[PDB]
Amino acid sequence: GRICRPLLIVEKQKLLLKKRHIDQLKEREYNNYSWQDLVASGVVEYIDTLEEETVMLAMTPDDLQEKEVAYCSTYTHCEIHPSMILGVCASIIPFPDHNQSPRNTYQSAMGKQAMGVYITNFHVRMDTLAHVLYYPQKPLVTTRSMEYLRFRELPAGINSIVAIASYTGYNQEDSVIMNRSAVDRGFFRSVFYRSYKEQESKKGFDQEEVFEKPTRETCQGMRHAIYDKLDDDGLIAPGVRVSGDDVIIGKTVTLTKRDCSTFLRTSETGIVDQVMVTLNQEGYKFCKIRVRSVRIPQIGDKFASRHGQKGTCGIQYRQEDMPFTCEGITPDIIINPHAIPSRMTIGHLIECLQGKVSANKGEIGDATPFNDAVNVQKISNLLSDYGYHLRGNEVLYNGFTGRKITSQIFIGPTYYQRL
Amino acid sequence: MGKRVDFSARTVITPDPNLSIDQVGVPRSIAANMTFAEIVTPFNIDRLQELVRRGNSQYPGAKYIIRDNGDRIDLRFHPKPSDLHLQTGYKVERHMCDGDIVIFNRQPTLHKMSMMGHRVRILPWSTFRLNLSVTTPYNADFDGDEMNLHLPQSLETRAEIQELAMVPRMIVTPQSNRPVMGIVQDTLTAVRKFTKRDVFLERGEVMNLLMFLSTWDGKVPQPAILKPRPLWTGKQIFSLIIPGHINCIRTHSTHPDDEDSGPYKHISPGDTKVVVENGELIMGILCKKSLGTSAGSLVHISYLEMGHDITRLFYSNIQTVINNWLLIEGHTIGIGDSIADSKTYQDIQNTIKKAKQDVIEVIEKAHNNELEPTPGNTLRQTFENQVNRILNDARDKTGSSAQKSLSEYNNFKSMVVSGAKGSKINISQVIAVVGQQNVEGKRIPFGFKHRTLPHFIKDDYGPESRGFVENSYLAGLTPTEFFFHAMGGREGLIDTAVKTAETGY
Amino acid sequence: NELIGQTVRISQGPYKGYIGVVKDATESTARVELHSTCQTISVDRQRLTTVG
Amino acid sequence: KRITTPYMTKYERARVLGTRALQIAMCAPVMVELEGETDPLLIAMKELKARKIPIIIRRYLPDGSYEDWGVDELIISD
Amino acid sequence: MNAPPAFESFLLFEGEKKITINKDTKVPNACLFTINKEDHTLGNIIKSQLLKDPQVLFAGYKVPHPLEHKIIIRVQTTPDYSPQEAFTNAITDLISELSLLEERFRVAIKDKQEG
Amino acid sequence: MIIPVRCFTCGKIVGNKWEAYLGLLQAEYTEGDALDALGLKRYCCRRMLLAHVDLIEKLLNYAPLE
Amino acid sequence: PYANQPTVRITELTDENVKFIIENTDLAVANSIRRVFIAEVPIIAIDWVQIDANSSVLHDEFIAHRLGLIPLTSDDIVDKLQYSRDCTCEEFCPECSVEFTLDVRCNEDQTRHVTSRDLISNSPRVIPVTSRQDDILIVKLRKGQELRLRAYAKKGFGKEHAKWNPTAGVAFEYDPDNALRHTVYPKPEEWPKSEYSELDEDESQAPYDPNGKPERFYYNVESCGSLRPETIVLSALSGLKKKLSDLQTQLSHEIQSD
Amino acid sequence: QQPMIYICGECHTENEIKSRDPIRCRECGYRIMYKKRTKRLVVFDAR
RNA sequence: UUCUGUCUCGUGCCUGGUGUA
Ligand SMILES: [Mg+2]
Ligand SMILES: [Zn+2]
Ligand SMILES: [Zn+2]
Ligand SMILES: [Zn+2]
Repeated sequence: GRICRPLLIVEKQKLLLKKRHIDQLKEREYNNYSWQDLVASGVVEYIDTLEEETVMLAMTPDDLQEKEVAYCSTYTHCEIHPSMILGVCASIIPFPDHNQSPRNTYQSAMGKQAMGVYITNFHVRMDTLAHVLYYPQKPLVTTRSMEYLRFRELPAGINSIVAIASYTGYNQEDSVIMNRSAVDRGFFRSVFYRSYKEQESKKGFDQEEVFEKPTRETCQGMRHAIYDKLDDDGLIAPGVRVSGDDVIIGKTVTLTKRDCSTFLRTSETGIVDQVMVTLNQEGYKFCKIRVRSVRIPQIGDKFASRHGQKGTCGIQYRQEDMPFTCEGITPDIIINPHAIPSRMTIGHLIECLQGKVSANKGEIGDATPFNDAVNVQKISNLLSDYGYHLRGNEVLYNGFTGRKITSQIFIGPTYYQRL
Repeated sequence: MGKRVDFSARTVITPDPNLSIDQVGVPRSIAANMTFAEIVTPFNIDRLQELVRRGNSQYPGAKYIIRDNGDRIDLRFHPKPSDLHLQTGYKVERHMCDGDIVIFNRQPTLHKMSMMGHRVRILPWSTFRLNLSVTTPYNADFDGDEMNLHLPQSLETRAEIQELAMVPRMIVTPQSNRPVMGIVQDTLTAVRKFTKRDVFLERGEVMNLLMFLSTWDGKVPQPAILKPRPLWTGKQIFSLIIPGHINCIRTHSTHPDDEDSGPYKHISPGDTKVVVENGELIMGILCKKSLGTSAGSLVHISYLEMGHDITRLFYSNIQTVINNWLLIEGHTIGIGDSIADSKTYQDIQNTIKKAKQDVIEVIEKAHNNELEPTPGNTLRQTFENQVNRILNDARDKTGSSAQKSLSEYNNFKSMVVSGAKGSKINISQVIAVVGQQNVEGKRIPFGFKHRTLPHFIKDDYGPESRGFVENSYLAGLTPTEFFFHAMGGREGLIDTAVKTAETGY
Repeated sequence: NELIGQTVRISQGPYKGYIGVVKDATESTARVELHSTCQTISVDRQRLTTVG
Repeated sequence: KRITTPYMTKYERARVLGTRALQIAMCAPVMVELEGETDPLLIAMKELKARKIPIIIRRYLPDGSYEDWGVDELIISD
Repeated sequence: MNAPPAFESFLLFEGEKKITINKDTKVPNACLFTINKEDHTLGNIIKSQLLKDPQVLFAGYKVPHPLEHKIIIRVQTTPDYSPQEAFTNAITDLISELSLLEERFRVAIKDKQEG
Repeated sequence: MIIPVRCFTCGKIVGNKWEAYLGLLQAEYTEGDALDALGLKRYCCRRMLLAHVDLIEKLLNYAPLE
Repeated sequence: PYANQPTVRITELTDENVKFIIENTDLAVANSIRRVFIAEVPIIAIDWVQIDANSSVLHDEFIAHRLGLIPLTSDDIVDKLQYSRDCTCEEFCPECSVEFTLDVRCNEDQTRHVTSRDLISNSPRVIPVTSRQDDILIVKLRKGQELRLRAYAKKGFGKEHAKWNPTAGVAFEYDPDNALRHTVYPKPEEWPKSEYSELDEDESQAPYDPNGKPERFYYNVESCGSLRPETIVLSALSGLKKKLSDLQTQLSHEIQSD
Repeated sequence: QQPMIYICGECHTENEIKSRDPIRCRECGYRIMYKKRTKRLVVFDAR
């Protein structure tokens, strides 16, 4: 139960990790050199919190082991990479060191509510409350630590052209305007699967439960539902459109017989995806039915960013109505500028700028927090090489009148999530 | 004392500036579900007569017919045509429709203005839309909030709600005699930008903005500039919005204190000192000082002079005309608003380095016992006070230098001087330096044995060793001070979680 | 009543070429739940054709 | 020889429009010409403004006494 | 569940007038034209064309609520020329402008291909 | 899951370009030159192929419920 | 008072896009013409899909959606077809639709790419953009998976659903140099020159022009392959001309209807 | 007039399972079974 | 100067966990 972490060893002002280890480690596909050999060679060590009170720890060797006037000069360990202090949800945040810490916490909380393909065998699982995006995407700007989270293979969100502008007043007070045309094209479209489980039983000497199409000539207690939607099996068929108060499993319990069927939850309105029939531990018939429902993103749906920018869709406009740049680029989501100044999510802005360079350069940008080699000015110098304003602004034309709006709008790709 | 009530709905709230401040945009399904028993009477028997024929299926229809003997007839089952007949003493439970009075609540009902009554306007897309200015009363942002709608079920109750709890009647609160609804958030920024002295509009643009005044009398004002080209000033259009003949004097946020003493007292160089006479804006720029929820604000005068209806319109007009001009002006925030021109960065760095040297000198004096313990305080406490003073001076001075370097087009400044969102301290933290991170009022404690992290050396009372974040949010935080910033921010979350249970009791 | 629960195609008006099952039916109008959309519209029974 | 305030409290006005509207909904005769509106609340309001509502407010005092005030006797606020 | 079908932005219901004129009461010679089932595609061109008329004192439009399929163009002209004809003419000749553009674009296209 | 048919922002067809893009990347093209080869000039369209993850290739690993 | 005299000048014309410049027209007219290019220009797109059998890993609605987004070659049939809702025939007919069929089953060991080449069409003029380069991938199928469906393509326009939008990207722009100061730059020299800037590399923006209207509206209409890019512009003009002719009809009637 | 055809799990082979029958595959005896797609009309807008 | 339609509002609960403002 002692919680500990690996650290590099420092014997004099020098790491024990020399280039030969990195080279052998780089080849670990051919030769099976691995972490075990790194530990066995005595280059890495697991320090525990109680042991960490007596270790002198550098953060980065390349600066904290040279000197001008000696600060420590007796380091014993060195951090592998300081970004390893973050957890699973906190290390998908790009530029978390440019954000106010509560924003990082709120993103850690919302990163567990963002829809995406939650597992590759989702069509096999009869899970309750499953949500999968039509077209989830890899973030254009990633931390190097989300490679181990395998987020690149099972992502939860879509890179959207975010325009941080107060447009027509519905992108207001934490809400976001969305592009109806983008939605039509499947932007943030997801399918929601709900699963209903039901099992038959020997209630007793006198009463028994069985799956059968209830019939009014024999079943008492029937309701207004259309039982005819059921086939003689007594189970709804895959591919049948259902709605609130529709019977899903025609269970009847003998007394002539009482209608004990299970109905679709009120106001769900889905299509039966698949129906599986089997036996439970007790050897009685048991069936799990999964009903899919396509959820086109509408007004009121909560969308969040990787920086803590929760917001509901205030209104949706057609592409003809959205503001457009010198070319036909309209934003997919317009977010209120007043969300930034008080919450100080500058990492949001830096993401929106580097995602722009990422989409132009044709490379996924790196937003690992403590980089020191990635600062705003260098990104801007990159961005101005692609014929853009170095700070990311653009000249938007009003979608309703076609007249340029006197303020140049900050716009660029930002990885938005659907909660 | 608290029950579950019929005729109640709940939905995610979303913004809608085109609704009047006393209107709520309920979705179609809720309006189709909730009913109001309307007594049958000769004045309306025909309206209800056909309404009843429509049944429960079509939206502008009815759900039940309650006969005078109490026998309820369910219209969901399309009963025999003989039962559909209604006479004077019966009640028709028609569906909720436009104009119906509803009382709208957010569950942390902290004060009287948390359950204001609104007129319904049915709209598509499943959400309870409400006007922006009503955000402050309910404290209800639109990031996913939900609010309860209660539909009164009798005329005696609708009348009571309409005459006691209607939204415009709740503009001013007895809690502090000031307004609680004001021009807030985005439209305050837009109206500040719109009422500047250098805002000019063509005939083509004003004739379009006047389309959005409801109370406009229809006569275009003589433009403040006739030649070489007809030009209207922003204040000229805004005078059309101010209702009746109001008379107040307010001051804009950036008003110099030494301006009222020198010359240019009644003719301010910077266009501060809002002056509204005879219902016209003579000078000044509008911000939270004059349009916000503050005593003596312009909306406060409008409410005290004009009734609550003319002020209801004044609110809606400000929002609609200013948001319509915001499509021309536009407003944003981006990286260009955080960069500091590389001249102010030199000042920031020099100030922070000098402050660090001062803290080092104080530490040397303390270690040499040259530091005298001040009255009441101990030696260690006087040392902590000395260091906190030096680092507070550093942060404040760097922030102040950041303020003066911002261009007039900077969108942080536009959102701070308007008062809509943010403070100069946020600009300081974003641009110049974040500052000291405190937990329980003290610098970061020695969690390990005599040090804050394994990366520092024992007995290190320096700035970065105890939590002073010397970088800005634009430049990024060093990992040690990243963790210290996390420690400092955790206090806000803990206080938020524990305070609610103590204050609710 | 008569065609409740049958599969109907809408042959006229804005919803032309839509498939839905019937959930309510009066002498003049019927409520059709559409197979594609998550909605149940009221339509005039003269606009409906039965596919079964 | 009445001492209560000669003005109609917002509560009195509210409960009067509420009750009088309900009576109109039950077709008690209306005291003023309907130009043709039919919402009982709008009619009750019109009455009030014309000061024709046939209601007297029985105002109880803390000691147990009471004073009947015709709606036409006291002053409306709005 | 409450999504409006997309057709409601352009398909006419039973009873809907394509256009409804009402005189404005606050000033002489001013009408309110209410287009049903239309938006800014038609509102900006008519508003701008009305402004070229030297006899048009005021011309502009609003969408009373964006989810309401109704727009309001307001016109007010000199007393010697009714707003009705102001509208009529500004469309009478706007149609000509678009036809003139069609003819001129058609010739420029045939002139670009092998020319 | 599968490459989107059209770019969400503008509407350019990009559904016919994922296989081509994979072939270009099979050659030593840098993804920026690959995108230029496929004719994707606007960053909204480039975002589609740079950020797309082909999960349908994983979903096909499962035997079908024929 | 009367109509202004507009001009046109095509600078580039390809089978993918048109760059043209419009002179002597209002700011509103040039933007409304843009809006028509996006929303109000009819094209043929799949709007009805009967899925006979689908066992692929993609769901029935997923398939339907993707089929809806496939661009069809709509150049002569679209101006001749009647809107389905306006058509008098029950169900579908050639006068209001183009029938499509896709019956596919994977039996070979390798995975089958169900591209748009499998979308057979009842008409030779309306087909996915495959005339004369890879095809839109609809599904990937394993051994034993199948997809058999019937579909009908309807005449529609981008205001109802994005599927009927004939453009990939419309680049509307006017006044490249900031002569009218319709946009105010905090630092005009940080901004790259427009493609149409008649400006030397010395000065940043054109000197302020107080009395001046916007003319010379530069367009770059890029097609999605459905309509030829010049036919999109012609289709806008005929459709807007019809909208005004019909609106004047309704208006004139409403004047007499007093 | 269908004997109620089901699809096996690990086999993927159609088996006829009537009421009052234990769900067992005809071959290998797997207990998991799936109902085959409906024959009813399936039509989508493709939107 | 053989009959025959006759169907109309059913319902768990506790406890614990996670989540929303
Ligand atoms: Mg909130
Ligand atoms: Zn694109
Ligand atoms: Zn036809
Ligand atoms: Zn088997």
